[PDB]
Amino acid sequence: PKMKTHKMAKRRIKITGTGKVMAFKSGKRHQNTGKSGDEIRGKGKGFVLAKAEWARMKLMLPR
Amino acid sequence: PRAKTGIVRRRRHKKVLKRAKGFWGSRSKQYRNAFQTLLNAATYEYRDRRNKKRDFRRLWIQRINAGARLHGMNYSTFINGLKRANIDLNRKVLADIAAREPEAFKALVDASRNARQ
Amino acid sequence: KTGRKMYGQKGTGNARHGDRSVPTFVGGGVAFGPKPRSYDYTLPRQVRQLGLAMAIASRQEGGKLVAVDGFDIADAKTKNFISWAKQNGLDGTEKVLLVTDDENTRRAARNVSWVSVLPVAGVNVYDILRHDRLVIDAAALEIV
Amino acid sequence: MKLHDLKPTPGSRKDRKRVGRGPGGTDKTAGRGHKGQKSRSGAGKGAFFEGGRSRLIARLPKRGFNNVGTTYEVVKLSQLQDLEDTTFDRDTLEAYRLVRRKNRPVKLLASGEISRAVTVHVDAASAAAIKAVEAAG
RNA sequence: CGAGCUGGAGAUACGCUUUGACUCGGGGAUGUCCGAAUGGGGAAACCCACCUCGUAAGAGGUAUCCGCAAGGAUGGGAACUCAGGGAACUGAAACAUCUCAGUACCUGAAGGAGAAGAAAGAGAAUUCGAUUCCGUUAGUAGCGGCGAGCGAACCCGGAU
RNA sequence: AAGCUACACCUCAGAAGGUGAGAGUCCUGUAGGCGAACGAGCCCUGAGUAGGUCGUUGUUCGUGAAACGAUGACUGAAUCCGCGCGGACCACCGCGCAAGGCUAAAUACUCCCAGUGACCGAUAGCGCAUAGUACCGUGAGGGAAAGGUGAAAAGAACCCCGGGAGGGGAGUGAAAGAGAACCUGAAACCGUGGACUUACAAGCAGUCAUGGCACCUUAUGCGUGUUAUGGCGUGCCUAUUGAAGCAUGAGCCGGCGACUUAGACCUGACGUGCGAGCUUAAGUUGAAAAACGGAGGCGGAGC
RNA sequence: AACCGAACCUGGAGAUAGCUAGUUCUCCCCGAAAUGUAUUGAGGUACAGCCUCGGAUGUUGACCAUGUCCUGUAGAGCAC
RNA sequence: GCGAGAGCUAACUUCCGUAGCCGAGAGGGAAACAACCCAGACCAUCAGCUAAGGUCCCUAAAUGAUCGCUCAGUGGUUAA
RNA sequence: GUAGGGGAGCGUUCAGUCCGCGGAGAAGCCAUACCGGAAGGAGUGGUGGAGCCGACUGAAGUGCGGAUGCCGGCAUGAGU
RNA sequence: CUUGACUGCGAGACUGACACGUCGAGCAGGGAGGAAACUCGGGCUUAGUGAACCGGUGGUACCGUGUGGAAGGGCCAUCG
Ligand SMILES: [Ca+2]
Ligand SMILES: [Ca+2]
Ligand SMILES: [Mg+2]
Ligand SMILES: [Mg+2]
Ligand SMILES: [Mg+2]
Ligand SMILES: [Mg+2]
Ligand SMILES: [Mg+2]
Ligand SMILES: [Mg+2]
Ligand SMILES: [Mg+2]
Ligand SMILES: [Mg+2]
Ligand SMILES: [Mg+2]
Ligand SMILES: [Mg+2]
Ligand SMILES: [Mg+2]
Ligand SMILES: [Mg+2]
Ligand SMILES: [Mg+2]
Ligand SMILES: [Mg+2]
Ligand SMILES: [Mg+2]
Ligand SMILES: [Mg+2]
Ligand SMILES: [Mg+2]
Ligand SMILES: [Mg+2]
Ligand SMILES: [Mg+2]
Ligand SMILES: [Mg+2]
Ligand SMILES: [Mg+2]
Ligand SMILES: [Mg+2]
Ligand SMILES: [Mg+2]
Ligand SMILES: [Mg+2]
Ligand SMILES: [Mg+2]
Ligand SMILES: [Mg+2]
Ligand SMILES: [Mg+2]
Ligand SMILES: [Mg+2]
Ligand SMILES: [Mg+2]
Ligand SMILES: [Mg+2]
Ligand SMILES: [Mg+2]
Ligand SMILES: [Mg+2]
Ligand SMILES: [Mg+2]
Ligand SMILES: [Mg+2]
Ligand SMILES: [Mg+2]
Ligand SMILES: [Mg+2]
Ligand SMILES: [Mg+2]
Ligand SMILES: [Mg+2]
Ligand SMILES: [Mg+2]
Ligand SMILES: [Mg+2]
Ligand SMILES: [Mg+2]
Ligand SMILES: [Mg+2]
Ligand SMILES: [Mg+2]
Ligand SMILES: [Mg+2]
Ligand SMILES: [Mg+2]
Ligand SMILES: [Mg+2]
Ligand SMILES: [Mg+2]
Ligand SMILES: [Mg+2]
Ligand SMILES: [Mg+2]
Ligand SMILES: [Mg+2]
Ligand SMILES: [Mg+2]
Ligand SMILES: [Mg+2]
Ligand SMILES: [Mg+2]
Ligand SMILES: [Mg+2]
Ligand SMILES: [Mg+2]
Ligand SMILES: [Mg+2]
Ligand SMILES: [Mg+2]
Ligand SMILES: [Mg+2]
Ligand SMILES: [Mg+2]
Ligand SMILES: [Mg+2]
Ligand SMILES: [Mg+2]
Ligand SMILES: [Mg+2]
Ligand SMILES: [Mg+2]
Ligand SMILES: [Mg+2]
Ligand SMILES: [Mg+2]
Ligand SMILES: [Mg+2]
Ligand SMILES: [Mg+2]
Ligand SMILES: [Mg+2]
Ligand SMILES: [Mg+2]
Ligand SMILES: [Mg+2]
Ligand SMILES: [Mg+2]
Ligand SMILES: [Mg+2]
Ligand SMILES: [Mg+2]
Ligand SMILES: [Mg+2]
Ligand SMILES: [Mg+2]
Ligand SMILES: [Mg+2]
Ligand SMILES: [Mg+2]
Ligand SMILES: [Mg+2]
Ligand SMILES: [Mg+2]
Ligand SMILES: [Mg+2]
Ligand SMILES: [Mg+2]
Ligand SMILES: [Mg+2]
Ligand SMILES: [Mg+2]
Ligand SMILES: [Mg+2]
Ligand SMILES: [Mg+2]
Ligand SMILES: [Mg+2]
Ligand SMILES: [Mg+2]
Ligand SMILES: [Mg+2]
Ligand SMILES: [Mg+2]
Ligand SMILES: [Mg+2]
Ligand SMILES: [Mg+2]
Ligand SMILES: [Mg+2]
Ligand SMILES: [Mg+2]
Ligand SMILES: [Mg+2]
Ligand SMILES: [Mg+2]
Ligand SMILES: [Mg+2]
Ligand SMILES: [Mg+2]
Ligand SMILES: [Mg+2]
Ligand SMILES: [Mg+2]
Ligand SMILES: [Mg+2]
Ligand SMILES: [Mg+2]
Ligand SMILES: [Mg+2]
Ligand SMILES: [Mg+2]
Repeated sequence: PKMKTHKMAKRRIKITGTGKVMAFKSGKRHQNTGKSGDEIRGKGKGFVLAKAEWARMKLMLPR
Repeated sequence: PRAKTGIVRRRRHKKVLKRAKGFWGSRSKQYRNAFQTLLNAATYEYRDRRNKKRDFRRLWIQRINAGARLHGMNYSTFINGLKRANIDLNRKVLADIAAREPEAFKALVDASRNARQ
Repeated sequence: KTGRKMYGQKGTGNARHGDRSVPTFVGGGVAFGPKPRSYDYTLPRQVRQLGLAMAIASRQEGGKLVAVDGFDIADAKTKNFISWAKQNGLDGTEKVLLVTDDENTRRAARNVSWVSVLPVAGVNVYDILRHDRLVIDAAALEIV
Repeated sequence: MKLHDLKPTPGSRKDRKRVGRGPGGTDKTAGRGHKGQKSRSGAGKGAFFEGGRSRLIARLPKRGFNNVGTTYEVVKLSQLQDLEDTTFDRDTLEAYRLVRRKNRPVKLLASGEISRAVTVHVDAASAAAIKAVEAAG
């Protein structure tokens, strides 16, 4: 058998593309925020780098 | 399929044991001290071979100046004076020349001394 | 089939040990022993049909006798199959594999030490390859 | 052929690792390192402080069309292909889904394919070359 | 079946058997005492009775619950089935929800199997057509200190 | 003699076991055939209910927007223009008739029997080559080791020392170099004999060098055994910054003893088949053999 | 019922064991780490850093010279 | 060893930086001796040259040559 | 050259196929001065008394010095 | 005088094992001060800070399980 860790799916980590692991951008969630308007905006979609092998087998079938 | 150890282990052990000839005591009879003695014996065999080269070096030399001083010069001022006599180069085990023919080692003494003048 | 807890975790002076049923014991329990299992696996179809074709092909260096009917055996008796084969160079210095269709005709020699029978279908990249010659007979499977 | 003389392709079987079994390699400690939690085993892909927990934006469903890019479609030589002929001639594996086409380089000659729906710009390049396309009325 | 047989037993004496032994296949008939034990008691295999049979020696009966009555039940089974109860180590790198797992264990009932079974269903095609089992769907849909982790069904292909 | 050999023979029967060692044709059997008296065996259509509130729970269902079934407590309907469901709920649209019962087969298991085995073969295999015995326990309960004369008992008459035990002869047998402490018979351990050695010696027990004395069946040599004397030389493992360590372990020898298995699971290397396409699962039929089986799975489109 | 801060027996059960010990045939090639961050973390783990194998590329590497910019230690000084 | 803090300008102390060695490094020297000095062991040889370090006897090799010094066994154990 | 990665291989049982061997004697055991780069393999002799080698392929309960490891045998302490 | 204590973006780089963190020319919509060039996406700079989960409040109309809605969920903004 082999589960997906459903902590991967609707969480960041899109699997997509030429096999590389996109993730999101994190801080200032909906926890409180004054702070800058150019950071409140720059929290869209990141993509990680040297951890991908771990992320992939979290969710190798792309759920 | 089972595949027990039989015949294998006795053969190995017997080859170790047979390496033990006049080993003292349980060195010759119990496998474990026989094999362990052989580990240290490995050490000794290799080191000694290299050393035996250097040991006969020493025996060589120790005869050569004994004859040299019998003719009134030491090793130092002799193997110098053959090499300073250049083409004279026989070098390897002059020991035996000094130890059997003295009529010859005397001529080599005269050659070395002539070269140092 | 053995027991419990054996004795003193500490203080007996004997070694540690826990029960009489472990591989370090000369009692019982093989650690990593055989257990019943299956080894059969679906080998890809293309390769086994290619296999029997190559096997029949390997006998076209020197081998493979007639695919057609050639049965002048008196209904079904071995001595007469031995004569039939003996006229074809099947004197039995070479083991030979026969394949056909008539129970009456393979029955002639299920006995002889050289030949062994197999019906149509049920051929074997191993069987035709392990006998020294192939009496292909049964022309029906041979041609399409 | 000689069964004595059968031989598997070189390099197609390599031998197992026999871990233990000598100081000629893989002595004492097995493949393993010495002490540490490396021993009779467990614990998975987890770092046991804080595992990079990023937040979760979520919507549960989906349902996607079966694809027929038309670049193979033009070299096809056979034309006017109703698509229930196509699943039962080649391509379109999916029985559970619906079919769609899309633009891939050219279109060229005439045809008439009855797919479940297709890109609007295929009609920009299928209508040219005198072709119909039936969305399933 | 067609000459042996008299258990293992290997030790003799004694016999039996071609009017068929011995051995094998199939029926009968005997069947002490205890044991569900059941006439009453009991520390199993031993104590003590009663009633008709009645010449005696011996035989037959005498528990309870179902039922008018026949006739039935009680106890015993390696595992398998269903049911009434129902853990904890453990994992969660601590622990409460959670997992382990309705697992182990106990108890009840039954058989060669059992359970289940003939749609106030599945489900989204105005499709299907009792139950069970296998493959696949699919680790998908979902569940979840949204953690550890747990995890369907429909369609479709088979067994019947 | 069953092996070798030379000439034969059967074969629907050359599967196997026994027989003084390896038997197609010596025995039991085998293919095939027959085969018993009694013997076993395919106007209605379910109410203290449906429904509800409280507690709970089952299926993916952890109170979540939480439907539906389920009962523990209290309540409590309607009839065919009627009743239940379709995941709060409503309308429409669909599916179905609850509160009565029975029901073979496909499924599971293995005390028991048969066949088979890239299963064991005496520390293995069941605990047992038989034993739930001996033995341990008040009990519940736990729980051993287990083997071999020879083809055939022909199982050693008789004699000798000895109370015997034990042995030596004679016999039998191919062998007693098999004698009942009965196949082989390793090693640790105990001895007897022989060679070379050792009673001023300091020693991890060796190693290398040279002399001495024996010996001559891979062997007169660059031999083999053993010695005297010189040089050199801190057991093994583990654990460690660092082990001869006065740090762990170990009396010795024999045998047992530890990186495996599983799954249509993931991810790579190598190899084969077919290749823009590759492949089957459950099963069916055939089995001294394997074919069939497209349900389904992977590429092919991404955001 | 000859060891009672919770009896004995059998079962779950091969509990779990970041801890100790042990892990056996051979030659050849290369060859480390005890650092940095995080950690109910400190003798354990995760990611880096250092090893190896295979593929790709192809001197991009290494010292050393010349050119150029950056620096406030040694020394020194008393202008804060 | 060098550069610093902590320490008593202690420690075979502790904690950073920096080079080298041991760790995993055999061989020669330093009497003995992981770290110091020389030097990185593919195998064989009863052949030759050197390094550190040595040349009275243990113990391989100048009782070497030329100028001096110390008469303390200084050499072969600190200072005010 | 330690952990570690890589390469080529030796030996054990079982299975398939081949080549064969065996009472004028098999496996096993025992001695040995031969051979191969190692794991190892052969020669000859002694013992034994019924099975077995070599080659190629396949599958493993496949290689022990340690575990206060297990079972068994036998020693030391001691003629105490 | 007024809000650039702006919405949509982000070429390139510093820094970190990640995950975070820093600086930012220039493009659009719209403003602000200046006569203009031009400068404005907080403060001379370096401290004034918390991932994720679960929830509150305002919009949006993406999902919403037969269909049409609604419950519930998502996206954007914010609070704890
Ligand atoms: Ca005495
Ligand atoms: Ca004493
Ligand atoms: Mg996507
Ligand atoms: Mg030495
Ligand atoms: Mg010289
Ligand atoms: Mg002790
Ligand atoms: Mg056993
Ligand atoms: Mg395998
Ligand atoms: Mg493997
Ligand atoms: Mg290796
Ligand atoms: Mg260890
Ligand atoms: Mg463990
Ligand atoms: Mg896991
Ligand atoms: Mg924490
Ligand atoms: Mg597909
Ligand atoms: Mg008879
Ligand atoms: Mg008898
Ligand atoms: Mg009674
Ligand atoms: Mg009774
Ligand atoms: Mg009665
Ligand atoms: Mg607990
Ligand atoms: Mg836990
Ligand atoms: Mg709990
Ligand atoms: Mg059970
Ligand atoms: Mg029960
Ligand atoms: Mg019962
Ligand atoms: Mg079906
Ligand atoms: Mg026979
Ligand atoms: Mg014959
Ligand atoms: Mg009704
Ligand atoms: Mg109700
Ligand atoms: Mg409720
Ligand atoms: Mg909750
Ligand atoms: Mg409803
Ligand atoms: Mg309900
Ligand atoms: Mg609905
Ligand atoms: Mg065997
Ligand atoms: Mg046994
Ligand atoms: Mg035994
Ligand atoms: Mg037992
Ligand atoms: Mg007792
Ligand atoms: Mg008793
Ligand atoms: Mg016998
Ligand atoms: Mg006697
Ligand atoms: Mg006698
Ligand atoms: Mg005789
Ligand atoms: Mg005798
Ligand atoms: Mg004997
Ligand atoms: Mg006797
Ligand atoms: Mg015998
Ligand atoms: Mg014997
Ligand atoms: Mg003696
Ligand atoms: Mg003697
Ligand atoms: Mg003296
Ligand atoms: Mg003396
Ligand atoms: Mg002494
Ligand atoms: Mg000596
Ligand atoms: Mg220490
Ligand atoms: Mg040391
Ligand atoms: Mg000691
Ligand atoms: Mg010690
Ligand atoms: Mg310790
Ligand atoms: Mg001790
Ligand atoms: Mg698969
Ligand atoms: Mg499955
Ligand atoms: Mg007491
Ligand atoms: Mg007692
Ligand atoms: Mg206790
Ligand atoms: Mg345990
Ligand atoms: Mg458990
Ligand atoms: Mg614990
Ligand atoms: Mg190297
Ligand atoms: Mg930090
Ligand atoms: Mg640490
Ligand atoms: Mg790493
Ligand atoms: Mg490379
Ligand atoms: Mg570069
Ligand atoms: Mg360069
Ligand atoms: Mg200064
Ligand atoms: Mg200080
Ligand atoms: Mg220190
Ligand atoms: Mg270390
Ligand atoms: Mg080093
Ligand atoms: Mg050194
Ligand atoms: Mg040294
Ligand atoms: Mg020295
Ligand atoms: Mg010193
Ligand atoms: Mg030191
Ligand atoms: Mg050293
Ligand atoms: Mg020199
Ligand atoms: Mg010098
Ligand atoms: Mg000297
Ligand atoms: Mg002088
Ligand atoms: Mg022989
Ligand atoms: Mg040999
Ligand atoms: Mg015999
Ligand atoms: Mg093993
Ligand atoms: Mg070891
Ligand atoms: Mg041992
Ligand atoms: Mg013992
Ligand atoms: Mg203006
Ligand atoms: Mg700007
Ligand atoms: Mg809202
Ligand atoms: Mg709806
Ligand atoms: Mg809403």
